[PDB]
Amino acid sequence: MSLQDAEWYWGDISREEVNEKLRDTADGTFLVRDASTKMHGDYTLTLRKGGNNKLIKIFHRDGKYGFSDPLTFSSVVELINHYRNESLAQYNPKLDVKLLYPVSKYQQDQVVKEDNIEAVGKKLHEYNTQFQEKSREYDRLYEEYTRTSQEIQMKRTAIEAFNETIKIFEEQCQTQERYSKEYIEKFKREGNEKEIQRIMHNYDKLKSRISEIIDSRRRLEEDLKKQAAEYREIDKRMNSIKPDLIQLRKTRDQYLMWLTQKGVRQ
Amino acid sequence: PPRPSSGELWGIHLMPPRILVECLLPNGMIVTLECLREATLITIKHELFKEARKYPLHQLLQDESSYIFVSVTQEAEREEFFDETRRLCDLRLFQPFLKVIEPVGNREEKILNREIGFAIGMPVCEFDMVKDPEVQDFRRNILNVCKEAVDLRDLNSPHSRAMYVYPPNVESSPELPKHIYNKLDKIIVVIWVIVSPNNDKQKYTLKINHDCVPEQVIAEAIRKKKVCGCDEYFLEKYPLSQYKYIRSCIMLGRMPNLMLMAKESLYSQLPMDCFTMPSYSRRISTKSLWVINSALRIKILCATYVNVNIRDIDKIYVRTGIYHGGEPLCDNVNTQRVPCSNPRWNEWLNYDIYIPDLPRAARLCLSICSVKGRKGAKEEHCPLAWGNINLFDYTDTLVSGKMALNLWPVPHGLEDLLNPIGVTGSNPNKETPCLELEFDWFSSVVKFPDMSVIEEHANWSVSNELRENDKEQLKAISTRDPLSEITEQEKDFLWSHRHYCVTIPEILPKLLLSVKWNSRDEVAQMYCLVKDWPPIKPEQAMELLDCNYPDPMVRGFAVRCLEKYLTDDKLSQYLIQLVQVLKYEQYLDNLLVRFLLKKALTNQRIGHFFFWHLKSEMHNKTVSQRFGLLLESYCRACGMYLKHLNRQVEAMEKLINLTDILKQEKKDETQKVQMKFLVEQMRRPDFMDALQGFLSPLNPAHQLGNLRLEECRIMSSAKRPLWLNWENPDIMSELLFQNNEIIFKNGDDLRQDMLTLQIIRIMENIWQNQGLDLRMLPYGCLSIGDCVGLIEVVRNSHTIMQIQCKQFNSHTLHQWLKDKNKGEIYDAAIDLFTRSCAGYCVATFILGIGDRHNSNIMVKDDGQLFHIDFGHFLDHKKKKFGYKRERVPFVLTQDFLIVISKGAQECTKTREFERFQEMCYKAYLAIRQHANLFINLFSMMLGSGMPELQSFDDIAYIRKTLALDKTEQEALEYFMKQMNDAHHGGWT
Ligand SMILES: C[C@H]1OC(=O)N(c2cc(-c3cnc(N)nc3C(F)(F)F)nc(N3CCOCC3)n2)[C@H]1CO
Repeated sequence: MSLQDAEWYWGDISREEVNEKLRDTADGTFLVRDASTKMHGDYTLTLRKGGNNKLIKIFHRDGKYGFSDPLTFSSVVELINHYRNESLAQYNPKLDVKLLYPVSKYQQDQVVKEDNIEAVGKKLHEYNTQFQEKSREYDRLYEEYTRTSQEIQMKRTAIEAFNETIKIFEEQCQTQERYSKEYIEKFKREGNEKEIQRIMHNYDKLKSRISEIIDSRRRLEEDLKKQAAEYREIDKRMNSIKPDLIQLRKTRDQYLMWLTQKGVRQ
Repeated sequence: PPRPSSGELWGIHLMPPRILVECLLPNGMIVTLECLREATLITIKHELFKEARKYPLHQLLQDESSYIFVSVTQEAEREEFFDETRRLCDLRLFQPFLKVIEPVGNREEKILNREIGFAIGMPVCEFDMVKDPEVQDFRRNILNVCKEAVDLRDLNSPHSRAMYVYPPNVESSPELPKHIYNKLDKIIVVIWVIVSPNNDKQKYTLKINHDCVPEQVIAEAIRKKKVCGCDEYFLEKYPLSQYKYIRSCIMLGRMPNLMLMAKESLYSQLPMDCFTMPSYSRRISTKSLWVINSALRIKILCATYVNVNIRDIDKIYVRTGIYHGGEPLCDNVNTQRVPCSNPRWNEWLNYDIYIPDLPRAARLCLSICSVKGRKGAKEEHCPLAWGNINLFDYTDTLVSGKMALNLWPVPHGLEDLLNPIGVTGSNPNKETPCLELEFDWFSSVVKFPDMSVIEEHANWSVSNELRENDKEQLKAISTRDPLSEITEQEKDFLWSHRHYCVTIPEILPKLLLSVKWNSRDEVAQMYCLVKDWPPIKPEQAMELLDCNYPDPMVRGFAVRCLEKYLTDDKLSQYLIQLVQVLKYEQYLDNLLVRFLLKKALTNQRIGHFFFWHLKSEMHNKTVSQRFGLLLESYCRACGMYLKHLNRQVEAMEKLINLTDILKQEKKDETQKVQMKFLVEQMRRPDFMDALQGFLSPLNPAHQLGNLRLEECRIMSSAKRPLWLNWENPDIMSELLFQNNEIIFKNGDDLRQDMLTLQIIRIMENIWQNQGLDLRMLPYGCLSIGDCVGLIEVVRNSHTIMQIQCKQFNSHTLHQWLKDKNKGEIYDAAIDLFTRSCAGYCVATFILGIGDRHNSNIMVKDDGQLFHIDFGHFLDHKKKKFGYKRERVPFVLTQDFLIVISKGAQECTKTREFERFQEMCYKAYLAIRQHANLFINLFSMMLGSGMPELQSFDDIAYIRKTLALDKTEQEALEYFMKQMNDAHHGGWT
């Protein structure tokens, strides 16, 4: 039995902390904490069921504990012991689940591996420095991620504009070919050869302008080809730093919490 | 696609004074023509056709008047330039070329679509290319709202159209608070009348009853014989004191210098608006879900690619989940783990939910995750790309067949493997990971059952008994905050007494959370209770519209509560959240968007900020199509204000382009070189035409007339903000404000500033209506684009560090407030400084605003203190340094306390400091009494994208500063202790 020695029991932990401990856990995952009313006389069993965290109040009267009247159990442990081996479907349907998987403060402390308070503060100062450096690395890399993503969108838009421009200039060729075909014939018999040279000079002028616009798009396409590859590598370094940055912050917060709990209070 | 930059050409922010334009004649010839950058298209077309005679085939060219120009814009659009009075530098050309064509088709339809496309930031012709049936059905079926509002607008003479352009700015109630009334003599209004021929004004003072209708005011003006400075008009029979200008003049003192004019002077200046049914309006064996007797299963086929180096990550997998709002209807189901190089699964995922039990708003939330387990027993998962889809389309059809879904990047800060709050649908950027799914087929089209069949199952499932304390426990549950813990025993208790809950309609949100939405029996019964549920206050109905209440009838009830009880003052007050919750709606066509658009089309002051809130997020691809289609419907029916909005938009685009030049091309040049440049383009003709004579986007009742260039300057920040100044062109600018000033910044996100100033204004309204004259200064702040926004300038305001110069003494601030307020005004300046300190000391502590300093705190000449720059709120220091503490951002040092105590030594012991604490306790408890309103306002912003407001855990910070899990005496003890530990004693 024993009281307050329960691995599944925790003191002033917040529901937000229980959520992080029950996030993505399987059905049956549970833990008990003091009620958020902070009255210190009531507790709250948090159970994982169907992807949700169910809050189950543990009412207390006289010396009896239970989920609802009548309250029969003598220790809050005895209430957890009972349902750790039996199902909660009897207390309420839509449960069909027992208190099978328990979040334990033993594996909670498994992070802080220091004994003397000086070692925890010395280690906390190490992880803090590492975390700030890793965060500044992530924030700068995220700025390149956003700028590269924005510039890629601009290039894709300008490439669309090049496509529409080249279409119009190519329409100008087909329009000139239609109108010239019978007018270069009218000048051939009338011996206006110099006028034909004028039409041919403007056509070369048109094809030369088109050839420039096609090359400007081709240079922007290979630019987009490089920058889309730079974005892909930035994206990978993001997904590599992200998970390590999370656990580095979690390790930091665990050492800071140890220091508060081992220090003087209230 | 929308415009990349805002320059006059692609890659060129400003054309040279002369530029060569390739002109493509209709006969095939190309003519290079030199044009002035500001030359109109009438001039260019005339010079081109005179020059065209020197080129072959000129006989084929028709008359010049028979042609117009076409070119490619920076939006990659093939725009026809029908308005030939436009300058070359204003066409937003991609390249400097122009094509000559004959104009074909509908000139009116094409000109209007050009103006709508320019206003919303993207050509409306892109909406035509969208094959999505819901998009086209939305563009067609939304014209119902457009047709009605224009009919009601012109229904009544020229008065109904005046109610649109100049709506009354009135409070939600004429009931005058006790402390504001005691400022009356059991009201003196000075009416100035422009009497021809000189049109000068004679001062006429009148002492009249406050509840006198505006007509009763002109009655006394005639017997004795519009707000001056802005375009606010008292055109409805609301009590005069109910108008927000009059109500403000009583509390602040000063005389409501109003103005009287003739109706024919304004009705005639009002143009007639007409909605023209567009060119897309005239264009193009089921089973019930409760008959399918099988479980839900979805087949994850394969994905194209993911971006992750294989050396750092082990495997990848597709994580899925069936969600109803923020909660899962069943346990999340993962696929098997595969190598990153072979994103193939071809695997059915079996979900623990009966298909008929699927609620109407059931959604599939999925993502591709990388799982890596190289360290310890714990393996790290990281979301790589996410995607959500509605298991029912907008026609109540259950999704069947195969589906391709392009996924979204994981938003910054999101650490969950799934993004249930994210928007639904595919990523339009097809250069992203694409996941292929397959939904099951059931021999026919599966539809959601009709509401007649819903009430059938509810009447079968349902087929006095209360206790005194049980009724008291129900009342206690309804009074809790929306994020308070609800136990499973309290859920069963609420669901057991659902019918008595009707007696207390405010318990409905807590009751909806007690419903098993994965069970159609309780869900169908809940439908019948909300159908006849009595309506709640609008502030409580807004909660039923955030991310936790996705059901249509739940949201339909909330919209119907706003339709009958949400005043135009409150709708304009909470419009920010009301626009944001549109992102949560499953479909484009919903009752909420119709209510907002209908309200935006019948009230222009509402329609103004309705436009800019949507326009400010068109860059965001997650909502750009929803907000673009909604803005298209608005711009078609808003009437003449589309012209005024385009004046505002083009004015902003020039400021954006100018600031872009200073931050990139001219960043390494000195302040003097940037200013001579700054004035130069300001003296250009196009700049003045666009930057003058337009309504202020911060307040459309403010006319920004002529610029005062000598008072405009570049501020000393890295983003180079622009401190601008316009003259007030009103006939009596001296009565309200002369020389209007606005700060334009392009570079920093102003949504947190915009949100905080909204909350500050909302807090002040709570205090004033409950007898607390705590005067905040919630100046105007509007986000107009991606990290682009406007800022109202408070006149005659100075920072604390400016005061501490003209080093300084602890009494410097107190002596300045006495030198600027010598004699009798001193006793009122101290009162103003004291009541403004209490308001900001309480507000900044509750919200956790970024730390204050001698540059974050400003004081007006009359003593009004206020804060600026609210770039951080809530627990912004949580992730940086994991300290679990509530900061006091505004610590009243010795400088401020000396002022409050009128220069009394030992300031923590005077009668003025005790009354200063009394207002803080009155303010703290007042906001704590309205804690549910503030929780819901922050809850409605959760999907916006603001960094410090991503999860409900972020909102839990105000639950600590307000101490909601304690008693009222316990919380006030907490507030005193926090004020004590911050000021090192004195608060007892
Ligand atoms: C000494 C000056 O140098 C500044 O930067 N000043 C500012 C800054 C800001 C501001 C606020 N918030 C955000 N986000 N940005 C900005 C910024 F971009 F303009 F700097 N606002 C004002 N106000 C607006 C309210 O009315 C009074 C003037 N003055 C001046 C203060 O006196």
